Amino acid sequence: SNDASFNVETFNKTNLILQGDATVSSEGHLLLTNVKGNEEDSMGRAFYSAPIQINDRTIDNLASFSTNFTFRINAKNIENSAYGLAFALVPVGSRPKLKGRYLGLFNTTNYDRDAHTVAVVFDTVSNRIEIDVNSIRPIATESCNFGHNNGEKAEVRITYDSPKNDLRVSLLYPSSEEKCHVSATVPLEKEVEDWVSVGFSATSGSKKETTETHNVLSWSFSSNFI
Amino acid sequence: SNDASFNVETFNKTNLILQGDATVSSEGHLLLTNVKGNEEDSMGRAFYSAPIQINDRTIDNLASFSTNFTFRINAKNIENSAYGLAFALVPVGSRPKLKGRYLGLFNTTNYDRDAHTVAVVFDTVSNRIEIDVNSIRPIATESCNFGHNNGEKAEVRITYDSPKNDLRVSLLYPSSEEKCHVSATVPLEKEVEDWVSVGFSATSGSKKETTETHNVLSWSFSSNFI
Ligand SMILES: *[C@@H]1O[C@H](CO)[C@@H](O[C@@H]2O[C@H](CO)[C@@H](O)[C@H](O)[C@H]2NC(C)=O)[C@H](O)[C@H]1NC(C)=O
Ligand SMILES: *[C@@H]1O[C@H](CO)[C@@H](O[C@@H]2O[C@H](CO)[C@@H](O)[C@H](O)[C@H]2NC(C)=O)[C@H](O)[C@H]1NC(C)=O
Ligand SMILES: *[C@@H]1O[C@H](CO)[C@@H](O)[C@H](O)[C@H]1NC(C)=O
Ligand SMILES: *[C@@H]1O[C@H](CO)[C@@H](O)[C@H](O)[C@H]1NC(C)=O
Ligand SMILES: *[C@@H]1O[C@H](CO)[C@@H](O)[C@H](O)[C@H]1NC(C)=O
Ligand SMILES: *[C@@H]1O[C@H](CO)[C@@H](O)[C@H](O)[C@H]1NC(C)=O
Repeated sequence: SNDASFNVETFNKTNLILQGDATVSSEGHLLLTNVKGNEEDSMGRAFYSAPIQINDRTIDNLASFSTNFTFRINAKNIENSAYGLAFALVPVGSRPKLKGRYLGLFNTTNYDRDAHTVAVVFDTVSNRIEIDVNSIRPIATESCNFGHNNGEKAEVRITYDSPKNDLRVSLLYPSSEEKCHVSATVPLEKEVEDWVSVGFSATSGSKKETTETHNVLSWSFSSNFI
Repeated sequence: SNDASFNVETFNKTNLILQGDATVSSEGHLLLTNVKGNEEDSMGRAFYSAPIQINDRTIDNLASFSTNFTFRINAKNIENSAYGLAFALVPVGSRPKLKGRYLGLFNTTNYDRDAHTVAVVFDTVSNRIEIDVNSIRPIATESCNFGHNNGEKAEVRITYDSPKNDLRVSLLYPSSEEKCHVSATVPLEKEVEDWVSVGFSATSGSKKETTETHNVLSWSFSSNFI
């Protein structure tokens, strides 16, 4: 097996795979979508350059992982923004999919086993944290008012306890002290490939008034077999 | 800044950049040079897929790192084998250089500041551990009888303490209980690029009787800014 961790105190494009409109600012923040110019239908993705082993066939053992990151979404109109930001596990070498509500991660509305993608979505359209497993129809959600915290930093903690197939998400907006959480049972070994690229993806609104930016400020990840 | 670590208990090509004759066996071992067929002038390199940040200019701070790995060199004729195996820090995206004594890492004998390559060489020709800094003329060496331990596993520990510019190497052959060590003062930030690829390189003898294999069995690495 292979364990791996990284702690991104400030982003640098050198160790990332940037796709779409994703860029790293001079301040070292990950800008997933356009922050200037045409933000309509802007889409970007970014993954750590090294693949992460999730399933080691030889030991019939699965890895557990933990990832913490902070982000900030800044919308034009806090009551009509879209679409959201997502943390995702995707196939190594994969290219962006559909924009809009597909978040650049999916290309069909219904379940598609061949997608091999799991994502934790911070949906600004519905104001919910959603766990999407190979489809945009969430297997679990919980309301989380992102709009009330427009332009504020959110601290997120995601853990995957493999023995229990337990994926847990906790979010906190220190400014308002709003907390959001959601968990779901997801057998990763069946839903994603043996190795995956971990990262983020985001899509901005299709019209002038529904645009918003999606920036990740810091990010640490750790996976290990046990 | 960015910290990174990984623990390779069994090798897999998915998270490696393989060059030359380097391959990963079904047993999960890294075979840097040809183990079957023509081993004459075989050369191979392998690096972790994600670049490692060494110098974060914005903070006027340098990373320290620690790396442990085990290897096995197996020569046909223990008195005439060449050339060796090396742990190296090279420029991101770099391709192999010259073979033979150059180890696939260098292309000139004298110092070349533009090489931006630092290596800890387990030299089978001279039977010494050598610290090469942008040149094959080692800045420090100590005898280490690899031949007397032909085909045996060596456990190596390398640490770089940035505040002191201290690079230390410790090797142990559990089977014979022979230990080798060598240290040197190397200001990494002045000798390598801000970001580097970490890994191995090896070259096999040019003649039938001087050939040998170079296998890495396990490897863990960790770099941290402090
Ligand atoms: C990402 O890392 C690179 C390499 O350290 C940084 O680029 C260097 O920045 C310094 C100071 O601005 C320049 O003098 C060098 O010429 C740059 N080197 C290269 C290869 O571009 C870059 O600034 C870092 N990114 C961020 C956002 O900090
Ligand atoms: C490196 O990892 C890959 C992916 O897990 C391993 O390849 C799989 O091996 C199993 C068992 O042999 C096969 O059933 C799959 O079809 C393979 N998948 C792929 C994508 O190749 C590979 O064996 C691992 N390498 C080592 C040395 O263990
Ligand atoms: C979705 O994307 C995958 C990979 O690009 C492709 O194989 C598949 O055919 C696509 N499906 C549709 C309906 O476009
Ligand atoms: C995330 O934070 C929690 C608590 O602060 C910690 O236990 C965990 O190890 C962290 N994970 C990473 C990848 O930093
Ligand atoms: C070594 O490689 C570099 C690659 O740019 C090249 O400029 C240099 O001339 C090479 N050395 C020799 C002696 O050719
Ligand atoms: C290497 O091993 C030593 C002692 O076993 C340990 O202190 C160190 O943290 C290890 N480093 C890595 C990268 O595994």
